[PDB]
Amino acid sequence: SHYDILQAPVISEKAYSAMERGVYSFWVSPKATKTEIKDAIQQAFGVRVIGISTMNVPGKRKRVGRFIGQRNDRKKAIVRLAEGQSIEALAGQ
Amino acid sequence: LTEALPKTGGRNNRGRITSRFIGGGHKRLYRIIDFKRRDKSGVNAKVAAIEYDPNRSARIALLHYADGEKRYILAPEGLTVGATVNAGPEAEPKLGNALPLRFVPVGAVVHALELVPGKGAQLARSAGTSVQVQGKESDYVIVRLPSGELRRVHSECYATIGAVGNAEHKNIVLGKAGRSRWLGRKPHQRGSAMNPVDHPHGGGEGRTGAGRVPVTPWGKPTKGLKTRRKRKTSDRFIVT
RNA sequence: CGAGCUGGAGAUACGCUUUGACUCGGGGAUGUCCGAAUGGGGAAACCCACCUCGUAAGAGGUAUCCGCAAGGAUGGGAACUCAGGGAACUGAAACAUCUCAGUACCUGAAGGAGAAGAAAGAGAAUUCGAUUCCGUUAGUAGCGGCGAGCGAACCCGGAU
RNA sequence: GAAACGAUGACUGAAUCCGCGCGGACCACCGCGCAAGGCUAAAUACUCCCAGUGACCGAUAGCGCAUAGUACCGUGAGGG
RNA sequence: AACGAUAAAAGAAGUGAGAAUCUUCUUCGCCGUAAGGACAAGGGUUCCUGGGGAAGGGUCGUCCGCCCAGGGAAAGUCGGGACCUAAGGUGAGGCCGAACGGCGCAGCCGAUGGACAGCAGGUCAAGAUUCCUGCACCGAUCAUGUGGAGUGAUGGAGGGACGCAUUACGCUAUCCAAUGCCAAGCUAUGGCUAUGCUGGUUGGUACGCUCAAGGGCGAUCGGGUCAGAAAAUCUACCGGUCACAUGCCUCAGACGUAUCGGGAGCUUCCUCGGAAGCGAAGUUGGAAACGCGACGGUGCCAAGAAAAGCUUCUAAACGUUGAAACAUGAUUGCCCGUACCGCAAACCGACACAGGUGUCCGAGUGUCAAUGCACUAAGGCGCGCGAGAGAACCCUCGUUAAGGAACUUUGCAAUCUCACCCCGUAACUUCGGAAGAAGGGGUCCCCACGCUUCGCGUGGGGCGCAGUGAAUAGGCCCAGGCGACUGUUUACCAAAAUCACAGCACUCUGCCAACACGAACAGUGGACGUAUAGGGUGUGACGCCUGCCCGGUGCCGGAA
Ligand SMILES: [Mg+2]
Ligand SMILES: [Mg+2]
Ligand SMILES: [Mg+2]
Ligand SMILES: [Mg+2]
Ligand SMILES: [Mg+2]
Ligand SMILES: [Mg+2]
Repeated sequence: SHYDILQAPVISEKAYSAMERGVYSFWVSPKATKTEIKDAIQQAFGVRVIGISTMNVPGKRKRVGRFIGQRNDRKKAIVRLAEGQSIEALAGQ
Repeated sequence: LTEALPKTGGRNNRGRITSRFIGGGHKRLYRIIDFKRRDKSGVNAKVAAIEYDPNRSARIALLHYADGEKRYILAPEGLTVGATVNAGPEAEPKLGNALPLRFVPVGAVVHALELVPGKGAQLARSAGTSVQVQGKESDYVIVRLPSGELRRVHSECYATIGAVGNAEHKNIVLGKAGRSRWLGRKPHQRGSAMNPVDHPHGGGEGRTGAGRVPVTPWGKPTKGLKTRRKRKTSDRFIVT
């Protein structure tokens, strides 16, 4: 479909202060070739994309417990729609 | 410099080293050199040039056949550049001509000689060599090989008129060491300067000299090595 | 099955439960990627193709070996089974026979078990009568640098 | 070894009832059996897994582990 | 006992429960071919922000490379993959093998090599040829027009295709000088007053009958069957025609104009120090690559990958009404890596270890030169115990009366020497060399004069004890043993008279060679070599040489 794949929105501030310029970024799935993803998004928020950019990310933490940690691996993705700025409102957040 | 396959060093087989020493180099290449020279018999050609190539100690003639194709061919002692080469039984027994023995005048000094029709030349090819004819028998010719030997050869086999030369490894004194390195790894290692373990002529407090044998246990001075086989009948006078 | 449940976790929040949850039995459906792994490559879980069905998403096939064909095979199993190959330390107060042994190890094949099996047999009674296992015979017969040491079978009892 | 029979790599190479093998070289006589095709329960073995039991242990014992083949050591097999 | 290199540290101010040890400021000192900068590999989040304050940090710690939480990493063109091949790996079908398995053509995998489309800036706390801004390029797919026709393979050819040393010419990066230009102000200690002082003094793109060294070049017709398996309007060979000069083709780079950026600083607010906006000049002269021009020139022998992309050429083929190609638009752009450390407290060394690590950049002044030596920019850092004291003894240094190897196994050690000019230089010698032999002299500053200029020579003058005035910086000789020589070796007590070596000799080996690895009449190495070669053994430049004994053993031959 479309609504699938995306995993969640990238909160952070840069992302947010990146939104004020119509650049929305969220966490897609690790395996999710730059195209599928380009697609999905379009059809979930109704809008095209002039540019895309994505890269993978590891995790490995803990607080304590001789249970070290373990990565958790994500894939932040950053898009850019056509001058027709904004997406829903889940932007002005 | 032109149209040659690439050669690669290698001084041992599948597993480990086989033929001791030899490891240096330079990167030299391979030049496919016509020996059998039959598929081309019946076509004249001219000495386009004589290039000097390694892996041989023997000048190399870059002949060109009317066909249009070129083919490197050993250069006998004498050919200048631009002369003429012609193959096929129909050929004036002159320098560079390739004509089987049946058609080769007794007392004629030729090289590049085969041993079996085809599969290319085989005897007399290394820097300056001369195998002259002795005198046809029935189907085989008696010839004198550079080792001073006599072997019957069915005259059916081509040969090149003349003797190779490429000057002479006589004044070539390889200067000091390391020249051998321009070619093959530090030569021989005196087994007498090794250990009881490593080789027969090992140990001994001081300086030895007993038993005389090869790396293994055989003997090197005057011990025959050839065995009992076919060619044996086809041969006359090994010794000397 | 009947009040509880919401995994270990010991926490909060949200909740789910007689149109009987939960939990226990017993069948289904899902089951990404790797792995015999088998679409092709590959330094495991990654990278690249193709054909077909198709709304695109998505589905499926794409390895080698036997066989028309169904259908069978490749892999994995703690130990046990048979088979192919098969040590040395050690003993003999040394050592070459011999012993340690056909044990240890390697490899192949297989199953829940195998192997063996229905007599050109064993035995000395003109007897028994497939195979295998326990008892015994017996450490007897015998083998043995006749040294160290090795060591049966018949009969007879019993599992079957 | 006087040493049969079984077995097989190499050379060879038979019969068939007034036929064939063997009964520890060998022969006769006497005697037991019929080889060169096959499939076959059951009693036998072991124990990853399960239950029961124990003049078994009860935490330097008991499995290495009251759990961990983890931490830790090794390039690795591996050790732990 | 130690607290891990003797590159030092001081004060002030701040924070805080508590500070020598944290932060700020101002000074000092150390590195500067690095102790600066950019990667690789390797490590992973160590990066940034806010907290923390057990343990780790050889001491404190309010701090950290440590603990907790959150954030950060952005690519059609950079590397890699969807492309290529080397060693090597693997390998249908093949060759071998007690098993397992061993080899093996094509093919395939396989970089460290080949091939291939972008630059200039800005800027998060933390990313940047990845994001933004400006302008660009590549492929692909479609539409439009032009065109007016073929398009042209898993095949041929061309090409990609490649060494070492040395070297001409032009140029740039980059660096230097100036009473060049622009900007800011101030200067006082005695003077200067600006012809002083400090700082800046262009990068990309587009056009320009502009300048410009250097570098590249046959085309064409035809002939022949025997060459590229075949085919060829291709390639090779043969010959004809013009290929002196030249000529073209191309321009590293410079210059001019434009334009885009950058540009010392200026201004403003300020939550304390950032944020924001703006902006000048861009000269003449000099030096200059290990890069660019270029696959330049000459010389040399030990004679210097392959494969694809690429260029042309046909086979087959669909098509010659709508082709290939260009252009102008549009749409399109996949996967992986991109943070931080990275000659080091972040990698290998059990430790935040005086060690080990591949490549690139690496300023200035002075000194023949230089990636040396001294000082120093940029930048980085004072090495995670500290304070006193000033004994013995120990380590690392400075000077030392008179003497001068008397020391001692041995002048071991440590001095002397020590650079660059000039003069001068033995035996012996294979005439090369021994030689930097040995020995002696010079060397700074000013001025005039002349010179090829930096520089230098000549003369005169001057100062000190002294002038490669401080750092880098041969002690020399006679004679002998051994080995000829350069070289090589006992990682962690032996560097040598050891080994190797060029040269010599004996002998084996006829080529599926002798010989050697191997389960194997497989495969393979010798060798894609072939006896002036390959194997083995010994000797070891060069020179004069190298005798006597084959009873014994061995090796060859004979052989009743
Ligand atoms: Mg207790
Ligand atoms: Mg356990
Ligand atoms: Mg002190
Ligand atoms: Mg003497
Ligand atoms: Mg020496
Ligand atoms: Mg030396």
